[PDB]
Amino acid sequence: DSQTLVVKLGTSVLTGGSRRLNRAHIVELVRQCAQLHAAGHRIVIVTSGAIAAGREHLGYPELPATIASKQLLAAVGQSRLIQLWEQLFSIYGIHVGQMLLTRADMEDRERFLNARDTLRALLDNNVVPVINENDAVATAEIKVGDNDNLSALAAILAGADKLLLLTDQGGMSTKLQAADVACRAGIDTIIAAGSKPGVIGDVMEGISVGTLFHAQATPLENRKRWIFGAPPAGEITVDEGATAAILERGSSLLPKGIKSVTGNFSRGEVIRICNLEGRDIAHGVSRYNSDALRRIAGHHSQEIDAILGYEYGPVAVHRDDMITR
Amino acid sequence: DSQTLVVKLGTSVLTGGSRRLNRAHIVELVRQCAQLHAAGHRIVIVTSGAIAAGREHLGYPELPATIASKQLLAAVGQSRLIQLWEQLFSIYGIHVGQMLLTRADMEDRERFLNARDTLRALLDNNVVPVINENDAVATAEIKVGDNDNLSALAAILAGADKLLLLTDQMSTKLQAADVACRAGIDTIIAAGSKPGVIGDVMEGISVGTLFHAQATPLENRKRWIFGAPPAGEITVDEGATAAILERGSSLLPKGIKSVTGNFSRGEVIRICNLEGRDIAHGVSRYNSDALRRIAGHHSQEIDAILGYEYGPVAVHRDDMITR
Ligand SMILES: N[C@@H](CCC(=O)OP(=O)(O)O)C(=O)O
Ligand SMILES: N[C@@H](CCC(=O)OP(=O)(O)O)C(=O)O
Ligand SMILES: O=C1CC[C@@H](C(=O)O)N1
Ligand SMILES: O=C1CC[C@@H](C(=O)O)N1
Ligand SMILES: [Mg+2]
Repeated sequence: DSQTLVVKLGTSVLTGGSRRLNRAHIVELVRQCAQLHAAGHRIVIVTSGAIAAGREHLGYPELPATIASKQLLAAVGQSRLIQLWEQLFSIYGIHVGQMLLTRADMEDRERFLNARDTLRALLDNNVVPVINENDAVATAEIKVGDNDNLSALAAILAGADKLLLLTDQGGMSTKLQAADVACRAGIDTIIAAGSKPGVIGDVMEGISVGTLFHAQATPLENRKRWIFGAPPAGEITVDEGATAAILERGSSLLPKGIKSVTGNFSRGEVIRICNLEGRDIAHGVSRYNSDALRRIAGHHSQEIDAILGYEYGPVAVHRDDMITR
Repeated sequence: DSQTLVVKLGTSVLTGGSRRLNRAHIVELVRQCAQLHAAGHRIVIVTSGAIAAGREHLGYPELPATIASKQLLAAVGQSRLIQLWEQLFSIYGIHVGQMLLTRADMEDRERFLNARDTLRALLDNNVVPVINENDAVATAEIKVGDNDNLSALAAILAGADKLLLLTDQMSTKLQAADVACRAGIDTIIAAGSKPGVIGDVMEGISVGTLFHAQATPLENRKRWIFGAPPAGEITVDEGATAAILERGSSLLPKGIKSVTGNFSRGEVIRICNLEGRDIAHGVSRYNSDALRRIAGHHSQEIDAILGYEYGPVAVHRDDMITR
């Protein structure tokens, strides 16, 4: 009976479409979560609003149009944001815990497992995790970049049964991607209006509300779900045949099919695979250092030993360490 | 004339040696900072106490002695902690900004500079950065591992003139003073319970122990290397150890004896002597497999061995910090 639900609240949900966090709207969504919590369910919050909270608290100041500006606002806003969640949940006797992360914290199976553990330890002790991107401390390069996608990753981390993406009803687009990442990991996804009375309870019960996305009948293997989180450390461009081999046959990537290789990356790191078109067709763990791949690109499997002076098997990226599409 | 001070407050300072954060002791220290802030000075806080705040807030629950327990405590505790710093600084009309980080945020020049700019943007706008390790989201492998060392890095990031390590009155404190002192930052170790200690340190009044900034500091372009977590290691000749330590020379592949791990060109690595001691960290010019392949060989052979070449040196003196 007990279930794990991730609720994602983006900025216009939190502000009610104004330039200020709306505590009336938020406390009403907290009340709904509390009700499910009191009933034995596990609740995870993914929250936006750090920058809006900061802008408000500093009195809307003139700032250089720079990333430093946004990060300074998030440093201030995130302080205020977590307070707001803490105070509001405390009305209902519920404790919260702050987690701030980026793709960097999922560049490994190990760092992914670490984040998973923290989050499950929170839920196991009846604390609600309040998750957001670590905006104050991050380069654009390591960020998830939108909270829709982040909440899917959080759903995976939490071993969630459902993901609820609240809307204030491009914005639709990240939501569809999130629904896709989540469903493939075996998690039901619902897009629904934050302003709909009893929305969160309805979703939890199974009452048709918002837009339903069924979890994949047979989900992507648990052991490789962490690859969804990793930021690709470089990109590999690949054959017409290799492309087909990966998308149709679900096969591994042979260096025979590699056309080019961009970036510096090591064996063990996750990289992006592109077709000649330029489209991202897969992410997967590299078996070879990047200087070694440029070297064995185009050559058959039996040749690797002799080109490099060593081998780490015949495959550039193994299907078991790969996520297509 | 206006200055930049980093104040580090560990757990026993914030609790006054009990298991609860002491709001009385803390507001007094905040008052001292605020007085310096109002006079034009730039104040940065490096705070411990997330775990202690967490246990108290949860009512001292019985938790498994695991790292996930510590991480849950930090997740709850950091939240309480940032709230306490904000509430108290606001007494004085001062805003705070939360920054949580690990060595990962300093594994790179770019990520290092990104944090630098954020911390300095906070200060230019009179906001006090409240800095801590990201204990809720981090593996052991990527943490600084102690807030003494963390504050030395924070001082570097901030372009601090002084670092003040507050005590409940040691080795991690001496380590942090070394890092700061080398980066040209005066480090003071002194008792947090000393009346006017923060204000006194700013005025240069003798309180506790002062460690002087290095007469000629480590070059600024390479200070970020104190921050990085080594991505792998190299073990090195008796000859190469001596060239590095005694004559500050670059590292040539000839003296490389072994290579540990998987890493790329551009990543910081650790250099070990044969006895196993850490003697320098420096940016690798070659990937780890390439290094295994050219270890013990002359620079002339690199191109012929690898099929390419990035200069005669495995780790340049310019991208290296010894010790
Ligand atoms: N951290 C994100 C913003 C958060 C976010 O995207 O929230 P949403 O777009 O789901 O309202 C960024 O890249 O600035
Ligand atoms: N929070 C950090 C460091 C805390 C710390 O050691 O500071 P201390 O209380 O020793 O001055 C951690 O990773 O344990
Ligand atoms: O749109 C926004 C407001 C705050 C920031 C965040 O991710 O918290 N993004
Ligand atoms: O000793 C402690 C208290 C909490 C944690 C921290 O430094 O935040 N370490
Ligand atoms: Mg201390």
